[PDB]
Amino acid sequence: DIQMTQSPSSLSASVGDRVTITCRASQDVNTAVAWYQQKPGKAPKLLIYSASFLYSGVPSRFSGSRSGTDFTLTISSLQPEDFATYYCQQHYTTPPTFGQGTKVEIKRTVAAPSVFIFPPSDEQLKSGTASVVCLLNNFYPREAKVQWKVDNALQSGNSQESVTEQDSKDSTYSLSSTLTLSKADYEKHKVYACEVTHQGLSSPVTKSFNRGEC
Amino acid sequence: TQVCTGTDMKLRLPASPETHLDMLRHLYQGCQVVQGNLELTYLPTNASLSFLQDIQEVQGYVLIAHNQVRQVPLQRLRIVRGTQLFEDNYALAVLDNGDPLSPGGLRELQLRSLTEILKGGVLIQRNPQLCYQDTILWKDIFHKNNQLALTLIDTNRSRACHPCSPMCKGSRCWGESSEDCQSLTRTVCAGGCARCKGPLPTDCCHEQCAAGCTGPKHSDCLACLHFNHSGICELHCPALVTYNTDTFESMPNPEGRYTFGASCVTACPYNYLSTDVGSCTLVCPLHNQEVTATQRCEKCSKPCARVCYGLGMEHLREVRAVTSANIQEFAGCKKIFGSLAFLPESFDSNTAPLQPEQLQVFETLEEITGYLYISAWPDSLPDLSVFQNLQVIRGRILHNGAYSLTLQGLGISWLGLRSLRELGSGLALIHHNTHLCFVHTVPWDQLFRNPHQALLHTANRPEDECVGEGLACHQLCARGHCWGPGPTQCVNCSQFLRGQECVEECRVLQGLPREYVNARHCLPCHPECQPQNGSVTCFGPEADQCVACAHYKDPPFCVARCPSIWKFPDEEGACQPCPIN
Amino acid sequence: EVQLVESGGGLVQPGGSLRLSCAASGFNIKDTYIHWVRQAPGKGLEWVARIYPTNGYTRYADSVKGRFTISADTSKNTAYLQMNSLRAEDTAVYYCSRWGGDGFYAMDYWGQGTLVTVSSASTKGPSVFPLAPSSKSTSGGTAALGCLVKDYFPEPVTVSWNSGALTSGVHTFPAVLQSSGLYSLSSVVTVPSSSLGTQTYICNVNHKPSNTKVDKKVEP
Ligand SMILES: *[C@@H]1O[C@H](CO)[C@@H](O)[C@H](O)[C@H]1NC(C)=O
Ligand SMILES: *[C@@H]1O[C@H](CO)[C@@H](O)[C@H](O)[C@H]1NC(C)=O
Repeated sequence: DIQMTQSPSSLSASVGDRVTITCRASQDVNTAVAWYQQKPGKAPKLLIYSASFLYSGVPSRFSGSRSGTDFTLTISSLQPEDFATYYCQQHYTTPPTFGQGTKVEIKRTVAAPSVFIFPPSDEQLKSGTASVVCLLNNFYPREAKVQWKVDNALQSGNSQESVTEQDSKDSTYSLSSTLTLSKADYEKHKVYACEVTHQGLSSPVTKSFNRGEC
Repeated sequence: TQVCTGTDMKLRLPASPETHLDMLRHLYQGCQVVQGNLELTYLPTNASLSFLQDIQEVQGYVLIAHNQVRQVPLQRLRIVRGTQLFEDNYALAVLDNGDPLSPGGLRELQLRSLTEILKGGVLIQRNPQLCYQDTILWKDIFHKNNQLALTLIDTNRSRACHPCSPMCKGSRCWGESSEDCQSLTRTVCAGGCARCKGPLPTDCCHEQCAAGCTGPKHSDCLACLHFNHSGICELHCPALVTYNTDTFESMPNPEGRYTFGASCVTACPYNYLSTDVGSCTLVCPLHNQEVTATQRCEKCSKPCARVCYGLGMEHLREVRAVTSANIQEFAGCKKIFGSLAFLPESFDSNTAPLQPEQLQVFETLEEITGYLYISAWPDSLPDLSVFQNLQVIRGRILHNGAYSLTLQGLGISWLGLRSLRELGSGLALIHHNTHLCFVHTVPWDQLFRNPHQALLHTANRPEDECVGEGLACHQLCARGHCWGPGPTQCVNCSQFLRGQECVEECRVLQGLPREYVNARHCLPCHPECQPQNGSVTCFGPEADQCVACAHYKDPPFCVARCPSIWKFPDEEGACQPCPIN
Repeated sequence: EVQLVESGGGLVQPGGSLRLSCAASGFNIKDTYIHWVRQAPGKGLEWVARIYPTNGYTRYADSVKGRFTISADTSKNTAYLQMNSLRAEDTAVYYCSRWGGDGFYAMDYWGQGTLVTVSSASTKGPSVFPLAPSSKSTSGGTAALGCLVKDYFPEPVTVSWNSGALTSGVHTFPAVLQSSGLYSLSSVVTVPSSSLGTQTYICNVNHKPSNTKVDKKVEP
């Protein structure tokens, strides 16, 4: 049952780069190998077939080669839209098999986030719960620390982060931090703060509103 | 197995008495409740009817006719319900029980327990040796809502009768013996009482009892008015469903039960259809179709999907036989609801004869819900192979009410019903087929589904004669069981099947077009697998299931040619794409 | 364009059955092999089954054989995966794909996917709350606003803005699972603050499993 070992499992390259993705077949597979590109929440799309043939309307920047049982996808000048998981597949025998995929991440220039604070809406409030939401828009790199300062005190266990996939045009991430309180725990306190530190801001940025002051 | 079905032969002569007695015995031995009609006709002087002893209940009518037996032991018959009636009027008919044109003829009705008739009257005519019949207070036996019941009793005889035993309370008895007195159960009760065991209020039966009782409560009845729910007489069975008290959604009742005859049952008997309404029947109720889950009746979602009818149903209800006027009515039909009968008049009535080739319509037939009756059949045809794909005759309708397969007087040389695996119910009657071998070759045991079933058989080709001509089952047939001669007629193939020929080996290792085996079927390897030497040639049917390509490979497939999409042979034989467009 | 549309996704009880459907549009399924390929959350692509509709010949991955049944209906131009006896291992996005072409055994077309989620929990539709733009969500000439889509099971949710007219500067966040067992996401967008109260802004949230469709105006 032919196995396809794909490496590396993930890589970082920058725009302009020449990226290489390998995949070894456990046994002879001739030329019966295909390459797919999957983008966040999309179907995979075919890039290369029969090892080395550019599929219709794929940018010529994509190339495939074979060297025995090792098969190589080459992106020759990495572009932002090339952010994706890539998969070799063999169809030499049935069943056809997929490699594990290799995630291509794009290394760009540092990007300070825009920070925004959102109080609970009045509608949620009257249902017993409150989500305070804190957004960091369009930053690179991905790693940031988000702490909340409820009337000036730290928080733990009551906060969750969510971070988008790298943007296909400008390669940044956006992050959302949600502080979840009961109506009653929330009404207790006046000042609501969201503090972010990120490798792109000179001084850590606090974003913060007053409860009920509109 | 207190329960059997009766017959529906009325006054028709059995095609063979020998078998008539055997059927009667098989049908009734051990039986206590007859669903349908208890018909005892054309029974000889010498007949042992002890198999009848246990009958307590008759759902339809009782008919004792054209018999030479001096007695029929129905001493235990308690109630006849009259669900169906003889000549539309009669629950009990006793007719022409005397010799052909010592001596023969029924002498005494002997119905000492017969204590309830729910519907219909009594017809006793032309019984020359019969005494006592005019002594019975029918008034008593007939139900309260059955007094208007017709009673037509003839006392012309041929022997002088003595009066009833002095021991019998009024003039009233079933026979001569002090043991034969009519016990009265209706005219003899306290206040407004339907039934009793004696003159007192305490002797009064529960209102749910039907024939008398042995005590005051619904557990003491001699029979049920309506339904027997686990030994307790009840107006109705528990509903299959309870309703949500607020919403009115159906909730399964764990106590729920289906009504089968006058009984409450947890599950319909094997060959009956379950109803949405909690009943067990043999034809679905209005705008209701059958499905297989076992066989249920449900409500048709879209309007009831049209179906193919056999004899006994719809426009063919009163139609005798399959004829040149109706045979094409079966073109394309997988399943016939009702029956099929071929009688002389089917072939050689001014009506154009069925030519043997018309018969081919039946090639698609897989199920008959009714019966199959063949009493004439084209000389030129050696078997029933037009029914080769008939898988199941269910017998929810029975020829004469008794037989679901009948073959008599035919000319056929074997059966060839090589797909038939079930006789849902009913008996099989194969008689008087001069040339027919391969009857005691079929494992009838396997087609039957209840112990009341059997194969009744006489005057077919004598078995030693079949073997004397060398007409056995083929070698390749498991357990010597087959429907006719040769490797296509096996019941179960003992080795492998290629098409419909039972064969010794599939061409897995040897032989012109190689093959693989799926569940004992030989199927062809794809023509592009290289036949192998000393190893298997493929793992299944597709061109990517070869061990090796006969020619080239466009992976994962072996192919005759490289496609010319323009591709060319590798050096290893695998198609690469042409680099030029 | 050739097109393959999956349907039938949604919550299944463990042990339960489900029938996925793949309607092909723009080619005849009789002319090729149809596969189902599945992707557990955050894991690779796994080939499940293939069928060849001309003759109904099937092949299956070992991880499904005996449970899942592939089939075709040539008249409807539709392929099926009858998925029996499901378990949590089987929670995945199921795509349908073809080997478009007779000497082309690479998968050139794929459907969008349907999420099957195998779980004993039950459906809960979301509440949708506005993330109101204001001074504390404005930097430069720009306002951020959005929708919180709270308390839903199972995945997926779909948010759009102004019925699809507004896509630039949109970020719909990957759902977070809450210790309630329920999911929660937020969709957000950046707009010229000049536009506020001139242009109306509506998130369109859709939670197919719940038959929840919310259009929510977000405004200062
Ligand atoms: C009874 O009547 C029949 C027919 O009406 C007559 O032929 C017959 O001989 C009579 N039987 C007796 C009592 O002899
Ligand atoms: C009801 O049926 C049971 C067996 O199922 C039996 O004990 C009983 O005799 C029947 N009752 C009557 C009144 O026939």
